[PDB]
Amino acid sequence: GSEVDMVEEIDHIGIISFPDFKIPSNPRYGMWTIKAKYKEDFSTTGTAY
Amino acid sequence: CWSSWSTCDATYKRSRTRECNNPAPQRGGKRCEGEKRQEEDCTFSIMENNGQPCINDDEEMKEVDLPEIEADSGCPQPVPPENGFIRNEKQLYLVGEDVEISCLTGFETVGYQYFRCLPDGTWRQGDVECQRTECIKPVVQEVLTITPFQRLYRIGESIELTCPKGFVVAGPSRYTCQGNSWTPPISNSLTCEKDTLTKLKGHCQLGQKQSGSECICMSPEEDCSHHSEDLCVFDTDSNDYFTSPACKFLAEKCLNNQQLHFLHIGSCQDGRQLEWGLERTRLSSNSTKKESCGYDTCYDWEKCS
Amino acid sequence: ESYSGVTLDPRGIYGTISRRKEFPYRIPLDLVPKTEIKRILSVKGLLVGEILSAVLSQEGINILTHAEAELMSVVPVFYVFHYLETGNHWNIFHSDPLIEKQKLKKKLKEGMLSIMSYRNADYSYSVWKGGSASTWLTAFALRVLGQVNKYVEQNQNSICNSLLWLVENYQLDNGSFKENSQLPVEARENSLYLTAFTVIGIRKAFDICPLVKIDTALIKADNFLLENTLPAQSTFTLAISAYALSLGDKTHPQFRSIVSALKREALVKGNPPIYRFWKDNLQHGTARMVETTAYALLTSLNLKDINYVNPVIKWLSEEQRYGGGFYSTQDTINAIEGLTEYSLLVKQLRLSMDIDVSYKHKGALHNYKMTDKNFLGRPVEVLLNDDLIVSTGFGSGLATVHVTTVVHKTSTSEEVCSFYLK
Ligand SMILES: *[C@@H]1O[C@H](CO)[C@@H](O)[C@H](O)[C@H]1NC(C)=O
Ligand SMILES: *[C@@H]1O[C@H](CO)[C@@H](O)[C@H](O)[C@@H]1O
Repeated sequence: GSEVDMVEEIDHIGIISFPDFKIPSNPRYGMWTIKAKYKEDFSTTGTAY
Repeated sequence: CWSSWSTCDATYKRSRTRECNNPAPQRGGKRCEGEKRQEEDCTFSIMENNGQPCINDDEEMKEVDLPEIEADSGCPQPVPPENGFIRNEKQLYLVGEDVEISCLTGFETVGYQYFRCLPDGTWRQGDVECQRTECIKPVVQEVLTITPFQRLYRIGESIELTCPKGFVVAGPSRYTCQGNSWTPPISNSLTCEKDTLTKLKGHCQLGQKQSGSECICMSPEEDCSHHSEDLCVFDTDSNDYFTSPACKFLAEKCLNNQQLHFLHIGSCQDGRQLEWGLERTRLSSNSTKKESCGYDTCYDWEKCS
Repeated sequence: ESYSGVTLDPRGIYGTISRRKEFPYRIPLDLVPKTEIKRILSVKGLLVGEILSAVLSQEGINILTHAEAELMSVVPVFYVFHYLETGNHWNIFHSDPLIEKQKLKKKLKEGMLSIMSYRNADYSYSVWKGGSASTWLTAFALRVLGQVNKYVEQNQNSICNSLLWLVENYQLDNGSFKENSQLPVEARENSLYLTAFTVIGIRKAFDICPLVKIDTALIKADNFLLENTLPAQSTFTLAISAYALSLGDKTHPQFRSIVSALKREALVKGNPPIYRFWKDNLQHGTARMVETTAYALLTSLNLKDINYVNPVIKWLSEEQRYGGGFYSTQDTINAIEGLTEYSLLVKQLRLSMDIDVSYKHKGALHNYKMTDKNFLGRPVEVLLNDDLIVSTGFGSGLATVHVTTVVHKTSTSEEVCSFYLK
C-alpha cells in the first residue's frame, strides 16, 4: 500500500507515453497498483494493476 | 431615553448614559425609576472568517461512536516501545503510512525506528528499543538541597542527598545511576527525622504536639518499634546492669519515673570496659549533690556540649 | 535488514537540526562465501494537510493606533507586530511596505517607553504608581520584552536584574510563585496559575539572558508543575501548565501524561472532528473558554502537530466565541500568538528539501529534489561497498529517508541457530 515513484508527462497525442517503470533491487511481491490523475484542475482518476 | 453609546475604549464597557430630562420641573416628587448607566461589554473582531458564520449545536467526549470504518481498510493507533512516545498522534492510520517513534526524556532510539501500517490491521513493528543515555532527578521532597543539582544526570554520575540544618536522611546518602537509576523509594520517600544530636526542641519529638499544652512525653511503649540503638542503664531499687534501646531510655526518664529519676549513659552492648564506669555510678546524691563535671548527667540528657 | 533510517529536519523543527547521516557499511560473520551485500534507499514524507484560514485585515484599521489602560493599549501591538512579520504580508495596504513598517516601529518605541513608566526602582513592575508589588505584572511584562529582543534590542544588565527579584524573593522553596499585591482546597489551583504564568514569561526571556541561577530556578519551577498537576483540578489550570511545560522539555515522561490528560478533556465537533475545543466548567463577554483553548492550541503548536491543531484553528477562526473577551488583552494576545505560531508551522514545512546521497570516500550516487509536486523518491541501488552518507542543503520541510540492506546469510551460521542437522 506504499507509494513508490511518481511521474508527470505532457500529452501531445492523446496517447500519453511514459518512461519505463522498473522493479526495485529488493521488490515487494504481490499485486501492484498504478493510479493516474489529471493534476490541474480535474479530479478524474484511473487505476491499473 | 438612552444616549451616549460609545466606541470601545480604556477598559471599557460602553457607557450609554441616561438623563431624566424629559420632564423638566415640577411640583417635585420626583425623579424616575431605573439605572443611569449600562455599561455593557464591548465587542471586537479581527476577523476575516468570510464569515459567514454558520453554526449548530452538538458535543462529543471522546464520543463512543466508533469512528472506525474497516471498509476503508486502515490501522488503529499503535502501541509504542517501552518508554513510548510516538510523534504525530492519530486515531486511525492509513495503509502504507509509516509513523516514527521517539523516546521520552531521556533515552536514545537504537536501531530502525518506524512503524508501517500493513494491508491487514496490524503493524510491521520493525526492531527498535530505548537505551538510557541519561537518568533524571528523582521527585524526593523539599527537605533537600541535593547535590550535584542538574536537570538530568549522565551514566557514571553519582548524587549525594543530605537533610540540613538538623536531622539526617539516615541513608542512603549517595547513589550512582547506570540505568539502574539508583534505587530511591518513592513510596515511603525519605522524610528526614530530627537527629539525636540536635539540642533544639529535642524533647518535643516525644511530645505530640500538637496536643495538649503541648509537647511533653509519650508512653509506655508507643515510641518503640524504631531502630533504637542500645544503651546500658541502672536504677529503681532493682539495680542490675541491664541494657536498653534508646526508645525506652527517654521513656523511663519522664513524668512517670523521673520523680524516682533514673540512670544512665551507654552506649555499651553490656559489655567490657564501660561497665566499670557504672560502678562508679553509685555516687549520685551522696553525700549532698553531684558537682564533678557532667556528674549531674546534665538534666535533660544532652551531648553534653 | 533495514537496520537504519532517519528523518531529515532542515529547520530543526523537532528538537535539534538534522541534515547529515552516515550509514555505516558493516560485514556480519554469518555472511555466505562470495556473494555480496546489496542496499536500497528511498525518501518520502511531509504533505501538510490544510492551508486553512488567516487573520486581520480589519484589525489594522480597527485596533493599531485605532488611564491605566495604557498597558492594555500598547500590549497587543507587540503581538500584532509579530504576526505581520511571520505572515510576512505588509502588502495589503495601499502604502509602500517600508512606509508602514517604519510607522509601526514608532508605536513599539512608545510601547517600550509606556512600559518603562511601570518599572519601580526595585526593578520590578507595578500597576498603579508603584504603591504595591505584584509578581503577575512582573511576569506578564517579561513576555512582551522577550518579543522585542527578536526585533530591535534590549540591554541585558537592565533586563537581567528583573529576573533575579523573582528568584531572590518571590520563588518559594516548594517551587511555587506568589504575589504581594492583594474552601481550603482552592489555594492549590491559584498557586499553579501563578507558577505557570511566571514560567512562561521567564522562559521567553531566558534565551536572551542565560543565567545559571535562573536556569536552576526553571528546574524547580517546571518540576513543581509536573508533580502537582497529577490530579485533575481545572481545564484552564491544566491548559496554562501544559503550555508552560510545552516551552520546556516536551519529551518529559510526566509531560506526556499531562498532555494526554489534556487531550481527554478536549471537546470536538464531528466524526472526524471539524472543530476541537476545551471547556473549563464541568456540568455548567461571558466566554472564558477562549483562553484554555488558546493555551491548548499553543501547546500543540509547540508540539509541532498540524493534525491536532487544524480543528482548533477552525474553531478560533469562526465560532460562537463572539467576542466577548477580557482582560483584555490577556485573552486576545494568546489568540494572536496562536495564529502567529500557526502561520509559522505551515510555513515551517514546505518540503523544499534537496537531498544528496553520496558515498563517504566515493562520488555522489544520486540526488533527490523534493517539492510539493514530488514528495516521493525512487529506490536507488547501493552496490559498491563503502560508507553511505546522505546530506541536505538549507531547504524547508520534513522528510524521512529509509535504507535497507539485503544480505544473503548462511545457515552454515548454526553457531547462531544452535542446531546440528543431518
Ligand atoms: C550517702 O550519705 C548518707 C550519709 O549518712 C548515707 O547514710 C547514705 O547511705 C549515702 N547515700 C546513698 C544514696 O547511698
Ligand atoms: C432606552 O431604552 C428603551 C427600552 O429600554 C428604548 O426605547 C430606547 O431606544 C433606549 O435604548
